[PDB]
Amino acid sequence: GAMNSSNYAELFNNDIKLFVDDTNVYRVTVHKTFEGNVATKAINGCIFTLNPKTGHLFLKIIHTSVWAGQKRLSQLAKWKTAEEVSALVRSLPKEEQPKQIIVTRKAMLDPLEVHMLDFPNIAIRPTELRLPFSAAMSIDKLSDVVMKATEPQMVLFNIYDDWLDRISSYTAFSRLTLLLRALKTNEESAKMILLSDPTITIKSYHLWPSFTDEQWITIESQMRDLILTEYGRKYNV
Amino acid sequence: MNTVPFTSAPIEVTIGIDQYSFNVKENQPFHGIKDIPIGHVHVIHFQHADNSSMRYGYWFDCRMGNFYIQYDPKDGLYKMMEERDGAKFENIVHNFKERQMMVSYPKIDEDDTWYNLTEFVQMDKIRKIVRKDENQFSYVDSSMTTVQENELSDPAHSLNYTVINFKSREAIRPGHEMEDFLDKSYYLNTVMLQGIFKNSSNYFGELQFAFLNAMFFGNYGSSLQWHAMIELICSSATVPKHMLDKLDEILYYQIKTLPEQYSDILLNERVWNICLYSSFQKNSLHNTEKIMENKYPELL
Ligand SMILES: CS(=O)(=O)N(Cc1cccs1)C1CC1
Repeated sequence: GAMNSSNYAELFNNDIKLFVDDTNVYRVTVHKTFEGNVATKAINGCIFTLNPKTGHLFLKIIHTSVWAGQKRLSQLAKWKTAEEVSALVRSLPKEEQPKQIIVTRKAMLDPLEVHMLDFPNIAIRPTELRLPFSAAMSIDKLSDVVMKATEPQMVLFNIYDDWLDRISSYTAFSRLTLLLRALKTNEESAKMILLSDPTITIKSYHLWPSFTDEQWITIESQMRDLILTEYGRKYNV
Repeated sequence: MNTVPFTSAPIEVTIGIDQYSFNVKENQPFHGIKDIPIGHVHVIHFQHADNSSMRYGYWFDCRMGNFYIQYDPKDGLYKMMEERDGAKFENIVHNFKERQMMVSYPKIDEDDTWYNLTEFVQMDKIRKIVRKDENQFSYVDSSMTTVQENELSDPAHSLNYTVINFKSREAIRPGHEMEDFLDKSYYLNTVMLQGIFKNSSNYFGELQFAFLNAMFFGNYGSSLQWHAMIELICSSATVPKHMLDKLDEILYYQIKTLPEQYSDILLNERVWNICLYSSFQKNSLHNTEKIMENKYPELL
């Protein structure tokens, strides 16, 4: 059934599972036309498919050409997501295929279930968690590879960098969701926190800065302050 | 005009014959139903006064044999049986008619209700849904489950309706996932009509039989089947025009006949709202939409 606060440690057991987030698949800019009407222009998007135990991120870039000549694009986007996730699963060796796929939005359940009929033993699950994976395009290297794509492309990243050498996958996921929640509530401030100190760099093969353990505690504190504030600045408290 | 005699009525029971019904008291001198129209299937059905649990009954066609009812005190129900001795039967029936111990099938001449509800229903197809090959008539009751229900447990006592499942490999062509899920025409026309049912008459017959089992016995799996067969048509963008017109007539008479007080349990809100207002066929069921809106506007 649904994934929620009660069954949170299930994410870090030894049954392979993937989160799928479709919120950045179909992306547009809304603009005025010369006649004063409104139109959309699509920009490149991505499927965010994440193994929360290992940090393995399968980033399928959705090039704007996939929408050419198509109607009802927000509906098509869900089915295209399910088509690409199903293709990913089929591409993996049997022993790497997931036992469960957790979709971050309930509207992905039927598209994914239909595309995975060949895999009756893979459970398709919703979640009651409000996960911040939409903010993945606030990670500069992810945004960069999506916007530069000239064709459909899959890019492999570890979203935890090397953190698992020092912390557990529960702690890594909590850090990730904190960073992404911060980036989603106030991107400019979050990014200031992460880069304010020029002596801490991002390794070429990493997504986030090379913080020491002590510096991650300070960073994480600064992100929680941000989220509470914005929650005040928002609701005035 | 044919007759179904009763040996006796030892327990108090409400007896239905098609859409009609009458109460019989314990040991009342009741010896059956005469003047049953030839040319239609019929159902004779029972609800005991002491146990309103288990409505049950028998589908039959008087052209296929001479049938009668006899109470069995061991199994505790009224049983249909076939009398093979045609002269013994005619003699029994004539004696009971002479003594006026039979109710008359009370059809109003203007009234096409039963024809309209059973237009495509054939005994030979009933006997494939309800498997009991040694009898010419078919027993159904409130509790019998369907084959599809048994997959999600006695197979001999099951309703073998055609399995319809919108999220199944049968319904969804590899590579046409979105197309086939959002427009079920290939599943309707190729898989079900051309492949399984062979023609729309057999499809309508099973749809009508499922409705009648839902209405007369409260059979839940039959209600599921009826709604599934409606939704498969309404969810198809490409349906032969004669089928849509006929579906509108079929459903109109079903909704007309449904007891007002059972609409809460026999009608699925989601299916009907989808079929009448969201589906491809939202504008193709004028008669059905008009009676639904005037009779059950709450559901919608
Ligand atoms: C950087 S890593 O070591 O974790 N890794 C493994 C991955 C497989 C799928 C997504 S990442 C990249 C080389 C691929």
